[PDB]
Order: sequence, then structure tokens, then C-alpha cells
Amino acid sequence: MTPKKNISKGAVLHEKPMTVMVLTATEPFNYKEGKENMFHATVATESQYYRVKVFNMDLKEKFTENKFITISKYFNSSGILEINETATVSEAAPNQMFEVPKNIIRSAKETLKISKIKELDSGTLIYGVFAVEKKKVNDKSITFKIKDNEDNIKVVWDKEQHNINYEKGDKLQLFSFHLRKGNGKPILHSGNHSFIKG
Repeated sequence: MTPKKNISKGAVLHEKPMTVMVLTATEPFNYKEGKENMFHATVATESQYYRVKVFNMDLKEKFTENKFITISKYFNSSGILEINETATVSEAAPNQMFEVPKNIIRSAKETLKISKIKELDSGTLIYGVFAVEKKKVNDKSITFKIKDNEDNIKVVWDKEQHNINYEKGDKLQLFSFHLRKGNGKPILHSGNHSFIKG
């Protein structure tokens, strides 16, 4: 349970070595005061793409775009790969490299429509780029209203005493926001590793 530090629960250990190609990665950022920084990344095999959360800062150099890395002892939290100090992350061997299908790359950088987001299971982590229609700011949280051409949903953010400086008509890129579906209009909500980046 110390190999599983900073790892979301339910996450499954994968000793099975898998080589991926790095599509993108964010700048390292503080997600919890007193904790090591983390960054978000998007990777891809031939078959499909994965969203990745990395909690070992000693790996930032490794996570460069268009690079191929072989990972092992990584975790799987409901389709999301979580990498910590337990994992082995090395530069890939050439024979393990591959060509990533175009449709997979684009499906990785594609942003779902809000109306189709709303149909995903509650608890699903939501990534995407959305236009901002409306903003409400108070002391507990900031509530954005993001819009499509067809639909709008509310993205409420409670955690980092409002470091963010985005307003109406701007474009927000979201990371690891929780889709909450209950008795009422579904919302997107900030979680532990949730990250905004306009």
C-alpha cells in the first residue's frame, strides 16, 4: 500500500509491460499542497489511446511528445493509467515501436460533445476543450457554464482559491473533471487531479 501511493483506489496493478507513444503532456503542477507535483498526459498504442496521470516528477523528461516509452507496474483506474514510483518507465526499444493510427491520435485530441458527455456514466473523468458562456464566482467555488453549438453544462471548481483567470468567451481546456449525474441536471466537477488550462 506504499507501492500504491497517490494511486486512486480500485486501480489495478499491471506488471504487463506495454509500450506507448506520447501524444501530449502538461506542465507539472501542484494539485495538493504539501504533495509532489503531477502532470497529465495522453498516450497511444496501435489499438487505442490512454489518458495518464503521472505522480513521479523524475519522469517529466521521459514524457515528451512523439516519444515512445515502455511502461510496467503501472496502474489502471477505470481506463485511466496512473503512474508512480512503483512503475518502471524506460525509453522504448525500436522493435517495440509502432505507427499510431491517425484516427486514434485524433480521437485522443478530440473533444466530446456536451450532449454526448451527459450520457456517459457518472464518475467518468471528462477531458476536453470548451467555450465559456458564463461565470459565477463566490468564496466556496467558481461555476463556469461551458457551451457547445447544441448544449451547455456547468463545470464547478472548488479547490485552489481561484488562481485561474478565465472569463466569458474564452476557451478552457479541462483535465480529469468528474461527471456527476444524479437527481438534477448533470454537472462537471473538479476532483483531486482536476486541471484547467486556457
